[PDB]
Amino acid sequence: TLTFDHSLEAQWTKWKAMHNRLYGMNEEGWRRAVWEKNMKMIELHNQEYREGKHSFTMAMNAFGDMTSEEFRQVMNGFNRKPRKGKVFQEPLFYEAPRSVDWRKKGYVTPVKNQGQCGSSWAFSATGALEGQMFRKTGRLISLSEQNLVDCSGPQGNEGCNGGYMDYAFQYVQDNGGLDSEESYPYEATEESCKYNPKYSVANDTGFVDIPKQEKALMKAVATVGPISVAIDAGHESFLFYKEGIYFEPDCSSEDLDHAVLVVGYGFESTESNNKYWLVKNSWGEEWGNKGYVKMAKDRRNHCGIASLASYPTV
Ligand SMILES: [Cl-]
Ligand SMILES: [Cl-]
Ligand SMILES: [Cl-]
Ligand code: NA
Ligand code: NA
Ligand code: NA
Ligand code: NA
Ligand code: NA
Repeated sequence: TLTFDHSLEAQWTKWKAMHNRLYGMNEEGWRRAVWEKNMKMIELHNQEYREGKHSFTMAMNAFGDMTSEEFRQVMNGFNRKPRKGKVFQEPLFYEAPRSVDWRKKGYVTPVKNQGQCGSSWAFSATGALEGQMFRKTGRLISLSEQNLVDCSGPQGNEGCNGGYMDYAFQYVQDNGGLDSEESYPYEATEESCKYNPKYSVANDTGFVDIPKQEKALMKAVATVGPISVAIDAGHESFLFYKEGIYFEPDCSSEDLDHAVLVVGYGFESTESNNKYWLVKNSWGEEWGNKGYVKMAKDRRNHCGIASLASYPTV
């Protein structure tokens, strides 16, 4: 789609080089038009942010030239049977703190990147299990999402098409283990099961589903550790989120399409609409705030953060 703002040429050339992009002549043209449309969308949003019209900023990242089909590959197809897990019982007399950050306590591995594969359910599951294994042993070991992708078909998952964290937790229970990231590295595609129990570094005894309430989620995060959740991530504002508390008016509490990990919660030093969930994504460190997003908290289950929350028991 020819016609380009050539004042973006230097940024476009740099962006292509930073993201290993090289196009023939026809593809160069329309990819550049998609990227420029997004650049201008981001720049306008941020201008509006500087005028106090949004709670968060946006930034160009690795999604800048993608088409709809490519976005869908980074979105979870999810097949929602009744949930089955044990029900989380709120500890009434535990006093949850005003702020939690499990990263700072050693529960959380570095940010990963699911690539062009609908495997966020697997990253969410490994993140929750990484946290529970650490709480149990004091050993932080990155776990194999590829193991889950290749092997948990029987439990109901569909590899890069999508899956559920509870199905992943069920697989680890049935299977008696899960291999380490180091032994079973991630390939961003579905392949034959290669689980080797000699390299298993995790186990689980089941899983717990949290009631669909932000209060219950807050108490779960405070008392358990990181929690697997699913959200409505299907908006440009999230795809190119940079910093701040994310609040998207068009967000749904019911229609979820992407799994993430809640590792904490807190508040901004200004005035209470100032609370947030601390959320680890699986879109690499280039996305968001070094791979993290602050999601609006206590704003009527914004983006469904409490609608599909669970954790494994170990
Ligand atoms: Cl600190
Ligand atoms: Cl450690
Ligand atoms: Cl509920
Ligand atoms: Na601007
Ligand atoms: Na640690
Ligand atoms: Na990464
Ligand atoms: Na910013
Ligand atoms: Na900034």
